Amino acid sequence: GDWSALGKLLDKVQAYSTAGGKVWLSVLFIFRILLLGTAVESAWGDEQSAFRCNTQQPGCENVCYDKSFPISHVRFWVLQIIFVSVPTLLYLAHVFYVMRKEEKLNKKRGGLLRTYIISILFKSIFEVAFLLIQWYIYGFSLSAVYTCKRDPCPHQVDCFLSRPTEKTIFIIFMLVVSLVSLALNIIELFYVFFKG
Amino acid sequence: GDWSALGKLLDKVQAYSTAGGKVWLSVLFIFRILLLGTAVESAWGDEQSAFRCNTQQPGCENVCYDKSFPISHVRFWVLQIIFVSVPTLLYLAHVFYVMRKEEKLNKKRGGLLRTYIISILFKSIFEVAFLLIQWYIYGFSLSAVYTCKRDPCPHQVDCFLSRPTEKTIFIIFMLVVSLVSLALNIIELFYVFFKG
Amino acid sequence: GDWSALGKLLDKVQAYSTAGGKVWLSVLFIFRILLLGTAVESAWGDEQSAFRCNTQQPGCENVCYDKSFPISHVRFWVLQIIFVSVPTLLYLAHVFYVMRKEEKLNKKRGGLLRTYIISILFKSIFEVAFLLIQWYIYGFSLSAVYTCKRDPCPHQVDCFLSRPTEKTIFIIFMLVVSLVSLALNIIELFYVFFKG
Amino acid sequence: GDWSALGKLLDKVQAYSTAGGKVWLSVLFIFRILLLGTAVESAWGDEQSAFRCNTQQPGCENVCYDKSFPISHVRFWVLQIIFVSVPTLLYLAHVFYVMRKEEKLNKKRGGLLRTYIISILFKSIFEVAFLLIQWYIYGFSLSAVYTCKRDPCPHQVDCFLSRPTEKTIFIIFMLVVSLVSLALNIIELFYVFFKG
Amino acid sequence: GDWSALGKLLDKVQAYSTAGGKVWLSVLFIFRILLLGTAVESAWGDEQSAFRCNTQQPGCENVCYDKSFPISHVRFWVLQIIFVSVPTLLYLAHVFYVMRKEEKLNKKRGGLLRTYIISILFKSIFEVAFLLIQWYIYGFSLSAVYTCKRDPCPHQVDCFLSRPTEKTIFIIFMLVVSLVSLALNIIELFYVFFKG
Amino acid sequence: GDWSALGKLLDKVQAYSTAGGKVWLSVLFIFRILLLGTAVESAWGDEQSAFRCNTQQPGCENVCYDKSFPISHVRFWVLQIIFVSVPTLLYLAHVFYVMRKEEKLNKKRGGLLRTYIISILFKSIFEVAFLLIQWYIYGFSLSAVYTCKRDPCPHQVDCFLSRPTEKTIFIIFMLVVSLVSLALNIIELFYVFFKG
Repeated sequence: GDWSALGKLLDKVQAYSTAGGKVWLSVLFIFRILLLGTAVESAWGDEQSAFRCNTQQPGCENVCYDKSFPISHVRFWVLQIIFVSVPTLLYLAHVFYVMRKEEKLNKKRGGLLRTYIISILFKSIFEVAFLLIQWYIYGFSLSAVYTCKRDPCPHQVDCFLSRPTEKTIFIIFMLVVSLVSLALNIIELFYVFFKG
Repeated sequence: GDWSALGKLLDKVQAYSTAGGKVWLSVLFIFRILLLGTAVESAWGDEQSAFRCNTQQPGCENVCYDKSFPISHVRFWVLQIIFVSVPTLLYLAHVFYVMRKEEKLNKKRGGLLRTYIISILFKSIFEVAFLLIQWYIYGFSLSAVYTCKRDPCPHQVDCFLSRPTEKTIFIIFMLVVSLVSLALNIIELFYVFFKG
Repeated sequence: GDWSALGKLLDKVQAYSTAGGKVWLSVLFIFRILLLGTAVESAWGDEQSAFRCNTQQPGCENVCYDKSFPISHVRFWVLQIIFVSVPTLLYLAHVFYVMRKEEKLNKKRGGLLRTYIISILFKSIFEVAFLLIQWYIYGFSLSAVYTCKRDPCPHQVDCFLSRPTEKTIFIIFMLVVSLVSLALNIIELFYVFFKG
Repeated sequence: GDWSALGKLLDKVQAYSTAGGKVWLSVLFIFRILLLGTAVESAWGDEQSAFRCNTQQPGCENVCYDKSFPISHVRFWVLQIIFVSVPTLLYLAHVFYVMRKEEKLNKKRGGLLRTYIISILFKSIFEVAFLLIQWYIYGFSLSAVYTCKRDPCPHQVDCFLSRPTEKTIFIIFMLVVSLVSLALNIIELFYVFFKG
Repeated sequence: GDWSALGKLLDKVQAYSTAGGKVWLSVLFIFRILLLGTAVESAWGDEQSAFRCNTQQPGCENVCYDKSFPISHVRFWVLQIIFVSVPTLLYLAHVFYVMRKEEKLNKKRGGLLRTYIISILFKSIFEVAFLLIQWYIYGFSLSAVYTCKRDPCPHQVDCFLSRPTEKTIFIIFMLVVSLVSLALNIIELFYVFFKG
Repeated sequence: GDWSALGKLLDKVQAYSTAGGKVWLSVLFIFRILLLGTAVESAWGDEQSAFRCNTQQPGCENVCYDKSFPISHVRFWVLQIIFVSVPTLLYLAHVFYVMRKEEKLNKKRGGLLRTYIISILFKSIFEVAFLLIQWYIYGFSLSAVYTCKRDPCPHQVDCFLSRPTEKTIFIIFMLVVSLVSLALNIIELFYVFFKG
């Protein structure tokens, strides 16, 4: 019978947001987490043990793999999804302490407002900033044959990837769900801008 | 003593459905999840480490495996079962907020109806759409010997799969349970169409 | 203090059964689950990585293993134990909804009877049907040397299994516990037949 | 506040036992489970991948390993500890149903006695029966070099085990704790025999 | 309804701290734990199985790897994060016992103050001490080629690392979050110094 | 609201102990468990797969490894930490039964005293006994090159260990925390000796 303490808190945090934004944001988060957590991380299991190159020089594989993948995609998306959800839990833990400060007082405009919109700006700024770095570094497709020109390897070598087609589909999926989570925060911003 | 809050919610969501549909839908979901979760994912463990080909050209195995399996079946069925259950949890989280909006009012026809049938349509549309893509891409059987004609391999090579017979039975099982989940949603649609 | 809602449900489901059947069925289920879950699945770990054959033809091992094991025993027993316990949870979820339908009425013979005996028939029919297929396909012992006559292998090859003696004991154990679970359902059927 | 239902049940089951037997039996069970569950099962990890033999005949290792270990010790002790604790949970689930049968009556000598002593006999009979089979099959020590005389191997081969010294200490530990659990049940039997 | 016992304890422990320090310390802890727990420990999986050296002398790899990595970074950061959070849980368990000692009394300045500031000093001293050792031992970057001059290897050998670029980014991240956790404890110290 | 039953039990068990011993014993236990459970057991993962020796005789590695490590350190410390915490949980389960025996009486000096000090003696005796065996068997450092003189190997062989430097630091850490847990039990003994 002690679960009525949460119905205050979840209603107080969403006090300025529309009804069509609360459910759509919540479902895409669980969707993102499950798709990241059961399907795609097994695809990136043998990312180094299956990477083979066409040479005899010892150590050529270690450097020609490292030039191709300065970071993996599954560790990139975790770094993305943590930075995206930091400001929401910040706002959540802040509102709890503010409610605790006023709860102590009554028995024994613009205060929380600006903090909300600033967090909604920062969530979208981080999202578009992570999209730009992925556009700059990797691209949005993966070829099957890579050409490597590092040391200690000789002149030019060919290396063959591991599942170049299965990774492309999840690349496009994580592009699309990130674009939708950006586009919906834009609408949530314009809904609270146009009230007054 | 705080479990009576769920007896409202589970009764309010199924308010238009028949009694013979609630138990049959619920059992097949748990059946699907357990069969996906303990039996078949261990069969697809060594899907690449056991794939062998009859050649000496380095990198021929990596491309001749990738042409055969543009996506695996166990990652395909997870993508299927998430898209199938997205609209039900959407409807569930929507009804909670609508009940919260009216719960605040009384102490201090066609509204939810159309949203129900639209979700039941979308669940079946997604199911038949995923069946058609599986019919187009793979088939419904797996031979033991594959013939591969890609580059950098020479003219034509033979590759031998891993467990071609054990995968066929689970292919047919996931065909049958998907067909039954389609066929039962059809009856649930026709039951609510023919009232008026 | 909200656990008295389960004492109604567990008493209502077993209303026609004897006292000596409820405890014996419940203990063998937990016994089956634990013996399947901690002991025997580690024996079947290296079922393919330890399978070796006496040839040089590439791909001969992949087909000569697949002919010997069209399905594994641990995936067979999971498919058995799910099909065995489907009708009991079906009856359980049905009785909950029937109790919910009559619980709403009083404040604001043969109904459940036939459904019980039909489920008890189906549980035994599935059990004897799975025993017959195992008797037809595999046998009840495993030799140490298999002789294989498939393609692309030449005339006849010898393959050596992995732990032929440790699997036989668990084969006999899963035979015995299945026979006891069959034989006890027979007595539960004859106890309710001979009342009237 | 619903935890007072267990204080009836744990007091009713131990109604004939001494105070110095309840704590000593309970501690050795947890000790057995933890020592089986975190320490010794990692020692038996590479029991087949580290087993090497001094021959070139293919398949000689598979049969010469199987003759040496018709069952492993960690799967033997699980089969032991399940059979040991079956009668206690049988008695426990029986007493619950008997209490439920009499709980329904009062508001709206020798009965449980014999069942107790019979279970205490069976627990010790199973314990000494499992000790005798281990004494007959394996011994109580493991040498480092095994000599194997099976087919298809030639005349006599030498095989070298994996950790022959680390397994001996846990063999002696599981001997000692089993002997103590036998010896204490003997005292619990003689304590209830000599009352009258 | 028994969760009001924690609202006393979490308010009593933070009685001298500012409001802008409680949320920022709490978020960085969860951030540190998750980034340590799901992303970076998979990068350090194949730290020895992928380490290759350009020699034929047996055992040269074992010593030339060990000279390069006297401890790994992921085991270093766990040793850091335990020593950092020891004094906070010490203070927490101390305040519970002091509250229990005074709770027994009333029905049937500088006491806790000094213990707080001493713990806040020790947390920062440990943090800067761990930063100095990492600055002394390793550096803050990792080259791709190491030169090794130990025994039993001959004159000088070259060894090639595993992912020299992916580790550098997490090195810089764990530098930055540690520097921020140091810099914020400095402000928390100066806030309580300048009151009086 | 049923958590007040534990505040009796945790206060009754520590009735003779000082306030500065309860928190320090409790923190070192959690410290020991976590350091054993997440950091050091991954270091001892490849303890046999990375052990290499400089010979061609088959089976020489299996015996020359076994002579060097008659037991591993991580299995030694688990055997230590179970034997250390057996008497405390024995005393804990004993006090519960004694409280249950007197709880039944009142509504419908030296008793527990000696049992406390005897357990505190046994905890320290076991601790110093395990330190002496580790001092006798292994030492407190690990060299990088081992010299082995067993059969079936020839005259003398060299074997190279796996991480000789990373294990030494955790050896010294588990020495230090064990010495502190000994030294603090000595003070707890002298505190209760000198009362009277």
